[PDB]
Amino acid sequence: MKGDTKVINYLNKLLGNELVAINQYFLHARMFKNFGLKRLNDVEYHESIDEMKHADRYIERILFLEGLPNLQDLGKLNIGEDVEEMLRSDLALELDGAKNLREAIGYADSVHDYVSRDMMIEILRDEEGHIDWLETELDLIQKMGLQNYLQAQIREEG
Amino acid sequence: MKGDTKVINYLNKLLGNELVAINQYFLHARMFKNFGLKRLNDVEYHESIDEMKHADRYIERILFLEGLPNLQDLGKLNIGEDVEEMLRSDLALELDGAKNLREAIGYADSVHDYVSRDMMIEILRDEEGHIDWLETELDLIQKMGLQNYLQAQIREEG
Amino acid sequence: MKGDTKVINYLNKLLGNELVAINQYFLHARMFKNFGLKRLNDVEYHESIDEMKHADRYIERILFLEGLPNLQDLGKLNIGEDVEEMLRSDLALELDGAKNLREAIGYADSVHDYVSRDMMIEILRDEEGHIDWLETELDLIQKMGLQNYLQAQIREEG
Amino acid sequence: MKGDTKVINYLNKLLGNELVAINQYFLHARMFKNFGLKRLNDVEYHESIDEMKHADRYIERILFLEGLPNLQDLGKLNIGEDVEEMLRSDLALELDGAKNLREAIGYADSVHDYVSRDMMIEILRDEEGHIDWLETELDLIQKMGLQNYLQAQIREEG
Amino acid sequence: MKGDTKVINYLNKLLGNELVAINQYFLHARMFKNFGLKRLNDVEYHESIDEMKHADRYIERILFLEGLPNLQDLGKLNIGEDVEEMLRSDLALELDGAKNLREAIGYADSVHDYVSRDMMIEILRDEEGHIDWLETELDLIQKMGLQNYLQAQIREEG
Amino acid sequence: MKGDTKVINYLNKLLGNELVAINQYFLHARMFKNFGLKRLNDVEYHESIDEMKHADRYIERILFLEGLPNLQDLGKLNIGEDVEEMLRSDLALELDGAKNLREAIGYADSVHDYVSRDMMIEILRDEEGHIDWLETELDLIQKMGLQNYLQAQIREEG
Amino acid sequence: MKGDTKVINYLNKLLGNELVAINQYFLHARMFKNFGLKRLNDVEYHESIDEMKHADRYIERILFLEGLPNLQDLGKLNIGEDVEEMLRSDLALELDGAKNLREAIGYADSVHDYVSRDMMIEILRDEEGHIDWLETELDLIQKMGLQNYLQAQIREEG
Ligand code: HEM
Ligand code: HEM
Ligand code: HEM
Ligand SMILES: [Fe+3]
Ligand SMILES: [Fe+3]
Ligand SMILES: [Fe+3]
Ligand SMILES: [Fe+3]
Ligand SMILES: [Fe+3]
Ligand SMILES: [Fe+3]
Ligand SMILES: [Fe+3]
Repeated sequence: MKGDTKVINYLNKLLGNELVAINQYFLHARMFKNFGLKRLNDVEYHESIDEMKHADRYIERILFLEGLPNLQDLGKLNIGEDVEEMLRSDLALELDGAKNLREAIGYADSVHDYVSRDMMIEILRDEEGHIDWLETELDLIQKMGLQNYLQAQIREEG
Repeated sequence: MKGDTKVINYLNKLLGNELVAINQYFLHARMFKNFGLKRLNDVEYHESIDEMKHADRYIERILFLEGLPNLQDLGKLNIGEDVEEMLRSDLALELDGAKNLREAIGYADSVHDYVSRDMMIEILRDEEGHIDWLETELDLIQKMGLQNYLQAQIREEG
Repeated sequence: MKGDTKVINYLNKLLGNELVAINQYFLHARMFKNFGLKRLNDVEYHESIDEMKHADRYIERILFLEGLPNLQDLGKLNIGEDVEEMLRSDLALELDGAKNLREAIGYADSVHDYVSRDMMIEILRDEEGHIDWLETELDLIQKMGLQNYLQAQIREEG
Repeated sequence: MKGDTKVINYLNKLLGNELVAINQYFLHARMFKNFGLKRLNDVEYHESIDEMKHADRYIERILFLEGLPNLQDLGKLNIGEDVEEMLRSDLALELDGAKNLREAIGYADSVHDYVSRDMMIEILRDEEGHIDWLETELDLIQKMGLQNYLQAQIREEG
Repeated sequence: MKGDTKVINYLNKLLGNELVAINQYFLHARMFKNFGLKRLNDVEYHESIDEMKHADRYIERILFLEGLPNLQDLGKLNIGEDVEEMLRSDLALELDGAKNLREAIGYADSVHDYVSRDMMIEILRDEEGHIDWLETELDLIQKMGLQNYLQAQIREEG
Repeated sequence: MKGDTKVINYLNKLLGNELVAINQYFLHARMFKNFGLKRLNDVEYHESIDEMKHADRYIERILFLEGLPNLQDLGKLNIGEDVEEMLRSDLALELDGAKNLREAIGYADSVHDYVSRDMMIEILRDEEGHIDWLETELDLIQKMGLQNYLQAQIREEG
Repeated sequence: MKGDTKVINYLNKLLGNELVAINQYFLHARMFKNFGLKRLNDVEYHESIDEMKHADRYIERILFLEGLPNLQDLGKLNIGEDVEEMLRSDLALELDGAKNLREAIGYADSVHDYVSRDMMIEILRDEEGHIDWLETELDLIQKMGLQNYLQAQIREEG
């Protein structure tokens, strides 16, 4: 079914965001794993998978609407060296992505692509989940201090 | 994540509605139970639980959006003395709540708080369910008469 | 069965206490949950449920004794902003409620409402349990320090 | 263990009440059964059993306290001919028994027979249950009318 | 079905016997239990239940035949203070009851109430069982002596 | 929670009783075991455990009420040399303990420590159980004679 | 079998030690429990049980050897107010008991009471276990600091 061109550009832009997040989250995960912060590796890994699911959804939708998924261009990764910096970087990324999502959802509505919208609202809900988790972790770091925070990531959560 | 202030006020207003419904429905439930109308106790009870789930959702959302859930102010309960009056009171309440929900949903959309909107649409769908049930019961009372209606509430539905 | 009027007023006053505790405990629970203090969310939540059970018992008893349960008036919630302040607030509330209970129990005895008394003694025993738990948590905070206390609430207890 | 004499007289008086209720409830049960009111036979039967449990408890307690259980004297049965009259008769009996119980409980307390008291408070709680049930049935008869009430007792409750 | 009047009087007289036996056997049972004669408590208890079954059968039959079951008049209990005396008292009672049964059975036959007769013959067979048991126990007491007999009742029979 | 001082003294006095009973009952148990009176070892042992449960309850309660459990002072053990003397000694002890309990319960009531009272009433009920058992055994010894009584304690009760 | 008198005195002295440890360990356990140090309550409790097993063994042995177990005299409890002080007190007690055990074992050997010796060597092995555990805990307190040590006792070990 031929989709609205501008919806497809939004879908490709959002796909672009997911591609960045996939990599940044996966690297972060294995950095944590190397640091021995087993718990942060598990969560960040499961979030990389999450962004993969999102990418897949965009790709299928773009194809359905007869556009060309763009997996060629990769935006800026911001990696960082310590736990806080890395978490904070994931949060900034997630916030920029939520912004683009809000914009795309409004536009899809106005051209009546309600199923693209519906898909995007689900993804946004997932993003808001990641945002919640990140914000909480970052406050925990301040409230309990870095040393206690680190000790608390050593073992995986059952 | 800092939410839109006016969305938070709506969420607190809706939360306010749920708080009223929770109490009015619970009292009604146990009044029915005391009357020996076992079936009406079961349904109204399960609806009190339902409104609790709604309150919980608002509270979590307000907190997520960094507002202050207001559980302090309690609107007017209207209790009533006989079955019809009590059912009718629940229906009026549910109708005022649906009105506030319609208004909040429109507003959340226009400030792009799509996940608050999504949550609110689910809740509205639940409210419309309660409305359906209440309307039906009230017509049954007219069509079959109060005495038969009452006899029909004595045993619980399997 | 027509109960003693003053017993009913006591039951409504106690019900009043439970209504306050239900809300204060539920809000606290979800505040903790938002803070990421998973363990405190679980305990405070299970205490909100507890106070609900108490409210239900009063409501049923008032109805049985042919009084009018009052779910309309809601006393002062005191919420607070940090863990200690919130725990301490729950403790003060629980202490005022235990005071009213002691008074109601003595009175029910003197008008021979022994089953209302029996119910109230069970509830008091539950309250004393909450008091024990709160006092212990607050001392733990002093003995081990806030930072260690917080780290210790991150994971739920199996 | 030698008990207080007056406690034993109370226990025998209460036992006396149970003996009456046992018979009146059993006869009523089988009258209902004969009437084809299967549901009322089940409940009244289960209440006759209940009063038997009470009698047994008094008998064991009297023996323990070294008194002589009196199963020889039987108070006035009031049987009645139709459903309402019979239910109403059970209610009056249950009310006189609750009165004697309230009095015995106060006295046991003042001579420090706390375990006799504890037993009596449990029994009173059971009586208050029977009272609740009876009152409810009698109101149902008025609210839904005798004909509908009767139809509603034909089948047993699962 | 309207029964023969005199059959109904017999059924009420027999019912009267059962009512006496029910109480005398139950008291004896719990006296034994208090004495620590666990085995005699079990047997006498199971015989009280037995007489209850008999009473129930009479009550249902009287109602069926459209008479008025009489649970108001209670014949003489003879309780006794020691094991032998109490067993012997149960035996005398059981013997008087068998006498009335023999008489009632003959009469029911002559007015053709064969199903009342059939019921009564079953009950008589049960009574003869109790008689057998009682006689045996009483001879055991003589043959082995009271002290050995008592020791032999301490534990329940598997 | 700061308790009433005099309640705490009562709780320590009662705890004192349990401490005595624990030891006297345990020694008696193993004396019986040595005598080969397997059945008396089982019962007395299970009663020593029982008094331990009581001690534990007092200790926890005293601590809760912020007093100092006193396990230092041990009252007079009275051991005795033969079965009767030892049983009789347990009975006297149990009787003195019931006396102190009756007194403590009355006092707890008058200062409104209803949960301490509730706990104490449960314990009293247990004590009254031990008293019943002891009295029965001692009468069995008289009724069946010492030799038969002893033979009857050789095997354990299933 | 008549034992050596001096062995019996040793057994009574060792029994004396166990009696002290039983109480001191049980109180400590419930103090920890009250402090909310769930893990220390579990271990100290399981050590109180352990000392009970030891007492039982001495009591049975003394009886077997035809001496009089002495449960009347209770040595000095040293309770203490904070965790370290209490642990340290248990360690000193355990050390004095090991000393008496070493002495008793040597003596039992020289009078050829090899089975008393064998029993005592097993108990000593258990004591050495408690000593190991206590020493380790006390060093952990120094190495990780009191605050971290406390946090680490909050949850029970699976
Ligand atoms: C104020 C009067 C209220 C009464 C009398 C009441 C009563 C009850 C009762 C009896 C239960 C069942 C206990 C159980 O789950 O085992 C329950 C469950 C629950 N309540 Fe309330 N409640 C009240 C208010 C509230 C409020 C203000 C909230 C806040 C959101 C709330 C949230 C919940 C939740 C989430 C459940 C569990 C539902 C489930 O998973 O089945 N309740 N309530
Ligand atoms: C006097 C008229 C009575 C009638 C017609 C009657 C009838 C019955 C019947 C039909 C049963 C069921 C049989 C079964 O358990 O399988 C029963 C049970 C029982 N009865 Fe009676 N009864 C009478 C009086 C009494 C009295 C005076 C006592 C003395 C306490 C008593 C004590 C009991 C007890 C303890 C049970 C067993 C309850 C259970 O565990 O389910 N009954 N009765
Ligand atoms: C002082 C002489 C005592 C002796 C000889 C003794 C003996 C025993 C024995 C042999 C057991 C069974 C072990 C097991 O549970 O597997 C036991 C259990 C127990 N003891 Fe003691 N004990 C004594 C004092 C105490 C004291 C002072 C307390 C303090 C409250 C206490 C509290 C307990 C408790 C709570 C149990 C577990 C009961 C159960 O759950 O079955 N004991 N005791
Ligand atoms: Fe994504
Ligand atoms: Fe709702
Ligand atoms: Fe409460
Ligand atoms: Fe009763
Ligand atoms: Fe019979
Ligand atoms: Fe005790
Ligand atoms: Fe030891």
